[PDB]
Amino acid sequence: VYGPVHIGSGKIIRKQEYIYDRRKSLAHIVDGPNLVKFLNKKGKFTAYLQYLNTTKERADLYTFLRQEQIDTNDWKTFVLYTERVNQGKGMNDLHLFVRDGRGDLYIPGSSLKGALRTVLEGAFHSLSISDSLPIDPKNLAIYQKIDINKELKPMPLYRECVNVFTMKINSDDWTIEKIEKQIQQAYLQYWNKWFVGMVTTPGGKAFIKGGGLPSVLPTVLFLGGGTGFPSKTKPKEQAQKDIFAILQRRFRNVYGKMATVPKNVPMVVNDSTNKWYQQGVCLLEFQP
Amino acid sequence: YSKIRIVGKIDVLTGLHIGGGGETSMIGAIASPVVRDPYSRLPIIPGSSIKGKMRSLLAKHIGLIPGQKMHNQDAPEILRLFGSSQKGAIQSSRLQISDAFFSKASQEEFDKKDLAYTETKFENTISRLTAVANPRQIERVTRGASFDFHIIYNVENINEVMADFENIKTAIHLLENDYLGGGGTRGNGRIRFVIDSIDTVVGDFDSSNL
Amino acid sequence: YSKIRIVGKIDVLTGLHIGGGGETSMIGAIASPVVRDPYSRLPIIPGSSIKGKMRSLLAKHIGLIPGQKMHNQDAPEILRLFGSSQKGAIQSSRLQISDAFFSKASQEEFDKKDLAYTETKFENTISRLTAVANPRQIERVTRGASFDFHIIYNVENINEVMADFENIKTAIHLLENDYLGGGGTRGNGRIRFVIDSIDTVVGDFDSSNL
Amino acid sequence: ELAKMIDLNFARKVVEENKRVKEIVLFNGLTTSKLRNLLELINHVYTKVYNSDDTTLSEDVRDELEYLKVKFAYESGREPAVRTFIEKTYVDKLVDVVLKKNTKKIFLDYCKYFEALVAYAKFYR
Amino acid sequence: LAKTKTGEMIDLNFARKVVEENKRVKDNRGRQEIVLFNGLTTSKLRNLLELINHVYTKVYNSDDTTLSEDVRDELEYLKVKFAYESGREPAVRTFIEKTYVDKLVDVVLKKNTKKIFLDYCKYFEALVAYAKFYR
RNA sequence: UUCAGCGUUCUUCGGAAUGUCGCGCAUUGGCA
Repeated sequence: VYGPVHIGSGKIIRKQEYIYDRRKSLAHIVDGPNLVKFLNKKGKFTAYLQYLNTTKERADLYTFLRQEQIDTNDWKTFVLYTERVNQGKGMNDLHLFVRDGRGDLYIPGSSLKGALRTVLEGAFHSLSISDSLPIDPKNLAIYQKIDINKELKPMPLYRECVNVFTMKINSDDWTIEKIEKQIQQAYLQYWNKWFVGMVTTPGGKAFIKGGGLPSVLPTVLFLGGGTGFPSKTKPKEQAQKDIFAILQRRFRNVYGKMATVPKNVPMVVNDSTNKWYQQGVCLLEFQP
Repeated sequence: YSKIRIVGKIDVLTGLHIGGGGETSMIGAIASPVVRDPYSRLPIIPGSSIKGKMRSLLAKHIGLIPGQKMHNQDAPEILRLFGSSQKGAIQSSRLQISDAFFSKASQEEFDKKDLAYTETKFENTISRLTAVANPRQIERVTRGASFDFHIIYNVENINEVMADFENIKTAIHLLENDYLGGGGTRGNGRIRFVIDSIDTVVGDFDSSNL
Repeated sequence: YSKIRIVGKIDVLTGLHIGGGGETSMIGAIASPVVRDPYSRLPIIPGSSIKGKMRSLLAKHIGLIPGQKMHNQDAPEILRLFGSSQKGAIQSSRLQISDAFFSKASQEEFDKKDLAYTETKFENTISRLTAVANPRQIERVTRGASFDFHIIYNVENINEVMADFENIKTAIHLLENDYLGGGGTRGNGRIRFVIDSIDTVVGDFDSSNL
Repeated sequence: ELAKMIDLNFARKVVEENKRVKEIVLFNGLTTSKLRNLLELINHVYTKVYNSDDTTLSEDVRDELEYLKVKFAYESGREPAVRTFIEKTYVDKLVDVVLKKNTKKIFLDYCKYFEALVAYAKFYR
Repeated sequence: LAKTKTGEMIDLNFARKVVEENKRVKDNRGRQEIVLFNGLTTSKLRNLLELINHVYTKVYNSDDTTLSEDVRDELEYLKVKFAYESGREPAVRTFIEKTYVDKLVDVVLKKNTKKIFLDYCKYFEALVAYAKFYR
């Protein structure tokens, strides 16, 4: 996991749903009911409602708590847990990581299997992949999605990502050497056909200047989300033409209006450490 | 004529999905729910599922005759252990695997931990020609839950009872290495067996060796 | 000559599939419906299934004469208890096992919790050749079902009454291990004859020590 | 004898007209899976209707039938082929008249009509 | 489920009527695109439906016929979230005020019954499905 | 520069039971 990886759980929580300490630089992920009943008991529920009515757009919970000056230990009692944060801008949005019924951090094996199937294509019953081992929640830190299209820009999409598996095959259908060779070939194709376009852009120059890409980057996979359209899907020029056509067909606003073929289709992460990072990249190891 | 009863534990290593239709699903809720005991309203590993999975794994292990268009034609050890239906060669079924119900121990563990025995897993199908995703919600059984599986073996051929129980143990190991229920090729259905006790409920057979 | 009733109950421990017929399957409905008494439209356990299972298990325990082609070749205890039809030497059956109906207690506990009496279990058939499933719907009976089994014993030879009731006890113990109805090899049929009440309905026979 | 006539012969003839061969395509490209899902909902309500013995539809089955109409509308919105099928066979209108009648018999003939639609749709392929 | 003003009842056909009433063709640049609830899209609708989905799953797993205190606090948080979302976007505000969902959650809280919450969930299903249908 | 996210999909496609027994025997009958 050389880059922050977020596997969504279908739940997106707003700024007002959780607390964000800017000075302490930590995000308190809180459940709803505990906070609601705490405010009902302490008389802060009507105050919270008036706060929501006063400022519709920005309703950060931490600023409201500071305005009411509530005790920090009274904050901890309704907080589900806390996470270390990284922002390039209070946070706007937040995407939660996938948690099973018990609540441990884990990457589902289905994500790995789907990524492997996509990269290998170019059936699939023999390759049986199971869930990865549980990970302690402290590795779950909140990162930001940043778009680099000739210029870097922070985005409101903040995502809970992991900080930077048992599998069985049948010998005839799949082989470890063949699948790893195909993974490496797919990564090389991704580098040659699309990564060079981002290298040439000035935003890419800024990214490499700060050492954003790992020096080492073998077997590299795009496990989680935020990786891009070059993944999750040919001659180079024909491929670019197909992506441009499909983007024009689907996204009427950004791509449909503009007729000219961009420099690279598609046109497009900050951490408290000076090194820049990219979302979704992972390094894998297979043992028999 | 002695009946030897196996009782043991099936502890879910990962989430367990065993689908079942006929349930109205809310929009955006679980599209494909797991099987439930209607009484307890709790997840259950049906005896049919366990028996079918074990027979399939064993018949794949020893071998499958080419052009095997039916289950009756198979390795005769499987016919003796699980049954057969061939015209003129019906063999009685010596293994009767029953439903694996939710144990009180794991249920109380979850109740004390404030956990629901099921979980809703978010997945999506990403068509890659257009990179268009179609989402879905699958129900799974929370890891750490335990079921109590209860098989009964009729001792008809005393000479080969040791071989038959060895085959049962081998099939159990095969079920260990593989999954049970829905798509386990993507990470579901992992289970673990803990053999609690083997005894002879009815008859005069000796169960100490087994 | 006395008549003794053994009215009690049967606690199903898993699904119970005693199939039936005479009704065409509506497309997508249950492929194999459970037998129901038409007036009450409730699943029942026909006395024929109980008597057949008891007789088969007891005959297996006592021992079958090699090359037994007819039921009338069983051991004389089995013929004495369950009845025989030979040529000229016909033995009347002292056991009369009636249809076991859905209990009113179980009916009330299923009307509570808003639970259907039967469960449309959803099954498939993975072929050995093409590995393609084949959906099936089986109308099993839920776990909470209790059935009012009713058995009449006729005392003809007072000396053999005790041995006959030991045979009945052995057979019901065998049935507590063995299943009732179809699909028992795949989880169905498990039962337990927990509830009993034996008394002499007609005559002067002593039924306290039975 | 639901409305206007609507019978099993209507089902067979409407599946015949809406059938077009290029491969066989019915109702402007309705796959059998969508029809099977609709029939699965039909089975889910029909089992509850069959188990009850009274001749008058209860409130629970009436609410489930309103839910079934809503699901029909959702399915039509999801795919144009299902919308054209629902409009050509008027299944939702039959649901409405079944609600209006408040009789188990009308629901039973509605289920028979739906099953006939499924059978003839598969047969003509 | 409940009752609105002017004697109109709350039902799934009422959801159909509500979505139809707030439907304007609103042709622009010669293209006929359907708008619902004065600019409301289906993404906000799916977000609200997921918010309902969580509590629906929690109530569906439980066998209790009376709404648990945990589900009551779920519903209070639902009210807070609905108010926040309606304040955020005017289109969502018109949607919420026209469908009377914010009153309906209060009714289901007062009734304190699992069946009533299920009926309210069915009503929200009717809203979202019928909005998808008319589009 | 600041602020804010937004829309997209919500399951899909197939498999919807199959094969087998289809009353048998005994008495009545036919033969003798």
